[PDB]
Amino acid sequence: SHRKFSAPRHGSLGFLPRKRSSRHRGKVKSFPKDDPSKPVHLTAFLGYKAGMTHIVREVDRPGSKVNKKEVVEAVTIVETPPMVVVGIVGYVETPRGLRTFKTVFAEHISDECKRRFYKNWHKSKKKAFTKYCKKWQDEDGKKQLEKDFSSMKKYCQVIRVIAHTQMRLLPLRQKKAHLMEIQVNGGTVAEKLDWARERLEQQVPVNQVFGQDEMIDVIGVTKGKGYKGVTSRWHTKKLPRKTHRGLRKVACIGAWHPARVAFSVARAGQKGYHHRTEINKKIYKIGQGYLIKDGKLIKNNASTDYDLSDKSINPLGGFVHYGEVTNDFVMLKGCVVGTKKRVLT
Amino acid sequence: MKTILSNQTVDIPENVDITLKGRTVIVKGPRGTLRRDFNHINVELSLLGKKKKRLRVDKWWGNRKELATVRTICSHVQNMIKGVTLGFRYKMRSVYAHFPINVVIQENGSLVEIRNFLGEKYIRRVRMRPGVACSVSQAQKDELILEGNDIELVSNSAALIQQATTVKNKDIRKFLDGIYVSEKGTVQQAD
Amino acid sequence: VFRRFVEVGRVAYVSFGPHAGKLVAIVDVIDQNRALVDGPCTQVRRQAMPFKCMQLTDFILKFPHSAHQKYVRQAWQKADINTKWAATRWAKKIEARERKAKMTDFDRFKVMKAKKMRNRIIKNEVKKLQKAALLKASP
Amino acid sequence: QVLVLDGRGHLLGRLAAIVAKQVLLGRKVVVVRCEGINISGNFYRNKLKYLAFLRKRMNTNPSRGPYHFRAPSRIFWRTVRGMLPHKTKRGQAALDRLKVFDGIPPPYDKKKRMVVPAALKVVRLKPTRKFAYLGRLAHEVGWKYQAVTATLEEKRKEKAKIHYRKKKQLMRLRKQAEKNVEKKIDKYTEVLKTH
RNA sequence: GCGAAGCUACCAUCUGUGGGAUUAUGACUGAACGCCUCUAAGUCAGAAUCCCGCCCAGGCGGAACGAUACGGCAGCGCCGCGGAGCCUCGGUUGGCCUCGGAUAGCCGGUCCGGGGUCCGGUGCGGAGUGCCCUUCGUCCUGGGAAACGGGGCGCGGCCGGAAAGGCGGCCGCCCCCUCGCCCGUCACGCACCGCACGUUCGUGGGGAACCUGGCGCUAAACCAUUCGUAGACGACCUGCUUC
RNA sequence: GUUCAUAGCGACGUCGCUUUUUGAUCCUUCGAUGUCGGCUCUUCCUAUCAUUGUGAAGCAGAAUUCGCCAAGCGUUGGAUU
RNA sequence: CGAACGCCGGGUUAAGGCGCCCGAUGCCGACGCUCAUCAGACCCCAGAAAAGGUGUUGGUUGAUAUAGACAGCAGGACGGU
Ligand SMILES: [Mg+2]
Ligand SMILES: [Mg+2]
Ligand SMILES: [Mg+2]
Ligand SMILES: [Mg+2]
Ligand SMILES: [Mg+2]
Ligand SMILES: [Mg+2]
Ligand SMILES: [Mg+2]
Ligand SMILES: [Mg+2]
Ligand SMILES: [Mg+2]
Ligand SMILES: [Mg+2]
Ligand SMILES: [Mg+2]
Ligand SMILES: [Mg+2]
Ligand SMILES: [Mg+2]
Ligand SMILES: [Mg+2]
Ligand SMILES: [Mg+2]
Repeated sequence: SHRKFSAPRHGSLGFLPRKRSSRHRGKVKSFPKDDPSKPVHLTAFLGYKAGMTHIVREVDRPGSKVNKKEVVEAVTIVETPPMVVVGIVGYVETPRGLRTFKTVFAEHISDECKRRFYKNWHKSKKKAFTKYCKKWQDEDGKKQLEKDFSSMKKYCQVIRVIAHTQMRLLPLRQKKAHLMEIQVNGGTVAEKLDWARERLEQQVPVNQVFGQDEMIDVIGVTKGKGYKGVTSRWHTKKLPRKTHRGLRKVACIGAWHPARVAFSVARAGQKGYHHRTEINKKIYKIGQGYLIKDGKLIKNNASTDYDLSDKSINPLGGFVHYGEVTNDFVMLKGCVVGTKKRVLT
Repeated sequence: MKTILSNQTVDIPENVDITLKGRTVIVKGPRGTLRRDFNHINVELSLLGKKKKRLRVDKWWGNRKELATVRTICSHVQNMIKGVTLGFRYKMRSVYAHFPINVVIQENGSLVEIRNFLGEKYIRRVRMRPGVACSVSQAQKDELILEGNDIELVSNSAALIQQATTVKNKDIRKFLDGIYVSEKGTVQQAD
Repeated sequence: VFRRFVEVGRVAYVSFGPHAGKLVAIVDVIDQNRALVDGPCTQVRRQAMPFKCMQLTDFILKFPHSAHQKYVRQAWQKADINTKWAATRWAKKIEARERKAKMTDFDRFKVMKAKKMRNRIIKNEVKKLQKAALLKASP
Repeated sequence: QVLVLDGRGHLLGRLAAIVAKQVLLGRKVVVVRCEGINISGNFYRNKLKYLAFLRKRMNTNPSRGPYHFRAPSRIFWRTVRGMLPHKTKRGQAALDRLKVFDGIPPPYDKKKRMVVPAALKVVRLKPTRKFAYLGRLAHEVGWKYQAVTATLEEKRKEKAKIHYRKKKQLMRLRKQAEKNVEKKIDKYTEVLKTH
């Protein structure tokens, strides 16, 4: 016993149940805490991981060797078209947590959301949300429609907003939306609720919420690889050439008398397609897309303060395995969780 | 061994008005009001005398251990009477070697801010109890004045200063240095 | 606080045991935990009793520490302990309780008719009282 | 029927030995305000002991091990588990009668709440001995809803005072109806047989 | 020999995060023990520890919301019904609530919730008690208390309760009652001839069949196929309008 | 140990603990439990080598050493067998 | 440790026990000692001593205190020298 060359342990016992997740639009496990001071603002978005480019950067960091010089970095591009706000959900602080009090949707819900609810759009007769639209219309049905908002002011303590990405402004094949919930961190519950009622069915921009060099965390779902073996999953060490029955195994799974394989023993868990939240990735840039014909069609993107050139968003020949950016892109630092064409948050 | 009652005599001066609503003693005098919670001991506090103000502390059975408290209660009442007719004042002279200690008090006597303590560039900011104030003693070399009504909250505030100034990882027999309490006096001095 | 003390010359009620429901007069404390008691008036033999066995009262007496039976009786007959007790409300609360314990079947019937009619007179008169309460005080 | 017990200052075990017996017999007991249940002993020994319970897990998989609950309603439910024959269909139906709620649900706001005098801190401890609160213990170890309870419990206590002050008004009405008479004829019977 | 896409290297690059109770310790106040004390009650500072965040997985755990089956008969929700046979049984008045104290708390009460005041007390403005209560039905039949009525197929409005609420509270009209109670005259009702499971919750629960009125609803999954952000097989993400 | 019994050691004596050496015993296994070492990997113990926070010196600073809450994290690269 | 056995009904008990598992202390039982940041908890029986504690709670053999001591506060220590 007492291994005689003690080592740090392979893999993560914190990231242990390495399961392919039951969603790959990565949900938010914990939003930031709301706060009575600061004005009403959202906290979350969606994107689609387009590709990656370099950035040559002037660096002002006093006290480093890097200062006043020029640095090449690895930099991703996340296309974030504008969200459409649809719904409003209330949450009650109980001794079991946040109980979903009720939901209030808007009326003229776009068909990309109605394509979210079904499974076969071609088979179905589109009949979701017909008699709910009637609740807005019926004028004696209004009184118990806005009695919701009276309760929603009163008992609901956290209000989260349902919104989806538009799909008709993307190069993606799917043409289905992704619904979300976005907690609003405003002041009192009334102005959180009234700002939300003020801006239902509106194309909420990306740039209104985020800001440049706000250091911002990415939740996304990793690449998918499938049921791969131990030394490629856990990065344990290859057995040598001479070993019968192979090289990529683990030599000792347990001791004798704990007569049970422990849950720490490095074993072939499925690599990738898990859920991750990478923290602290600085936004560099947010750039708009393709204004109307005053200037007859401006591209003028990646046109920074030292170039002044007609350059595109996408590389010459387009991003590999994405397509073509024609929306507001959030240009992030470093390698970001997920494949190309993966929905981020 | 279950001795019968032992008692204490607390005579009260005319400066104050005392009032107990249970075992919650309210003492209200010239330097403000004060009240401390004696509500955890099983000791009967009653008062007697028209304007002559005699306060008896009483415990009937108890132990050697339980008859010990009946004087601590008697002595903590005492210091409120000093602390409400007079107040407490702590004089803290700042002992130092070569390296000069500069002290200001930040905002209205709450925060105490210590700079250039023994070449620590670390700003040493210690905040004070609710109900106590700080001052620097004028016409006097680097001695500090803290005043209040309660001997806990005053001396807690003095203690938070003299332990934030501690010479670490060096010999304490050299470096005898920091802010240190000198004299435990009253606000209305020597009276 | 502690309005009544155990005392040489305090009459004391008895709660549990052989000598229940009667009064003793505490002569003196034996030791901490029982005390010599004696009720000449209550026909209780001069003997000891534990402190948790008894039950303090609100009367006192004036007889000497460690006195004999006749000298308690002279304190007893002047004070009229037997008459002055029974017109107190905790003496009432015993007596009205022994009525309840000694009810018969016919007496629960006469209560039940008088428990109905007495409650119903109040029940409509409370309605009539709150009628005049809510009608006048709504202006 | 429904032994809606309070939780103000019972001791854990002394209440537990009474509930376990009274739930093996069929009487449904619902223990409410489970946060304020005391434990006799030190404030430090108990969070020393219950922490020492948290080490008690299974090496090879802690998922299949001693499920350490943290909420004080569940601390008491697992205490009653120890006192029943839980692995038999004699106790397995018994725990399904015992329901426990840390804090007070809306059906049991308003039904009157019994109190075991035999299991109280007032009776069962020499008062100089120290004591610890199971709600205090549970927030300090894991459970995160002490603040959320404290909001809701003030919400009903404020709501309770406005009612008792209003009900005490009602009781003043009937004793003014007492003082009005033509009832002593009926009260001759009532006084001679237990007023 | 160079080689795209694809997988990859600490051999490329990026990211790796704070709070609460405290131990060891140092004190503050202060008896024991006139003085002294970090401790006996009271308190304060305190960490790679411990616990929770943050992060991963989500229970024989739970919410909120969507839409819910035409075509020809059909099928489907509710709302009010009587009939009907089958099962899983457990119960035999309900209680619609101050907080909290213990070396203590309760009630009534001008003045400015408090001060003052007053009764209660081994708790009687009592959960050893309080309430619907023992009421078998009804007729004759007189006196109290009673003028509110009192039930309901009634309908309509309103707010009151979100911690697991559908439970509660008020009036307006709507047909009748003054027997909706107590004391008392009066006489019948099966009076089944000594005897067992009688009395209630209960017009319980679940299930499939059927007449009968009144209103509304006219879908969605899975496969097949296509994709391949995913794949051992499954699973999943996706396309599929008659443009 | 300049002086200093006890900061650091401690003769003569004595009281314990431990199961990583061994010894002693033969209770289990002879119709078999595959009995050295290395390699690979996991968890745990604390009687703590370094780290976090402290206490003490014959601790001025420097380096050290003596104890404390303490297993969270570490304890390598090779020639010879 | 009780106790030695055909099949059973009633009664009573032994060793043992009577918070809850689990039949019985749901007795207004008794006089007490002890608080543990490693409690303690019943014959063989399943974890430990020498040493020590101004933690208490007893007990013995002593000395000083009503020609007022132990403590504190107050004071003095001068003279040939
Ligand atoms: Mg480890
Ligand atoms: Mg969460
Ligand atoms: Mg694959
Ligand atoms: Mg080979
Ligand atoms: Mg040094
Ligand atoms: Mg090549
Ligand atoms: Mg390549
Ligand atoms: Mg300490
Ligand atoms: Mg957790
Ligand atoms: Mg052998
Ligand atoms: Mg053998
Ligand atoms: Mg042998
Ligand atoms: Mg024998
Ligand atoms: Mg039993
Ligand atoms: Mg001793």
